[PDB]
Amino acid sequence: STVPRLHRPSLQHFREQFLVPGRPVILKGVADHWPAMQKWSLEYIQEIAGARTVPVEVGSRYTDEEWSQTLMTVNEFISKYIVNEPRDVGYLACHQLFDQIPELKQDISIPDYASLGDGEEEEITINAWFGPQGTISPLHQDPQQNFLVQVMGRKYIRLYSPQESGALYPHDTHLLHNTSQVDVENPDLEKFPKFAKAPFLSAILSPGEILFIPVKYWHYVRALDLSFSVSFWWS
Ligand SMILES: O=C(O)CNC(=O)C(=O)O
Ligand SMILES: [Mn+2]
Repeated sequence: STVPRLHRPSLQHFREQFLVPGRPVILKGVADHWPAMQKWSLEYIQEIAGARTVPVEVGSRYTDEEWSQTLMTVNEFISKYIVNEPRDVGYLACHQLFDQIPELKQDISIPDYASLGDGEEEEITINAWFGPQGTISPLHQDPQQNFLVQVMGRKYIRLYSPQESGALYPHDTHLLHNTSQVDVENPDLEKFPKFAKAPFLSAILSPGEILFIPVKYWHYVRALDLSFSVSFWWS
């Protein structure tokens, strides 16, 4: 089953049919006019952010043993992990780039739907997710609502309800208890047999689209192209 797509639903419709019951949806016609949609290119990103230091995750998946985190400039990240035939997967993941670079904040907008939350606009966390084709964020859940906005490229996204948590075999450790032990796209069904029958939603999220990921919904994300997404974590 595919995540439903709705064009600019009213605040009330979003609240009653999606936010309150905790059901995912893709919102169209909302972020398609961010300036970012037309302005953000590798060249623009280099011009505005190239000299700044960013954290970069190196390795296929953050659950891997060889996975690590390092620091480099945005120019270095683009050169080593996007443009030149990269040797390893690098991902500028989960970074508050817009607090670091306020000029880029002018190219985005917080969706009006976030004002249905009980939290302060000031406390919404805005993260950049910028990387090559093939980045993977393993199946995990977050403690706030999320609007994940796709700017450049496409992502394949799989969503499992919190009701299905048993079939997802969360890690026992404290660092990883919000992360599944299962590789979604190649699950070990001898070790994790309950995963096979667990229902899910999926989508390909394209530029200009917003995915609403309800609080605690399990999500898995693979970039299909050079990709730039912006998430808003809110309550
Ligand atoms: O985009 C990705 O790779 C992963 N995104 C998230 O987990 C998020 O926005 O919370
Ligand atoms: Mn997440």
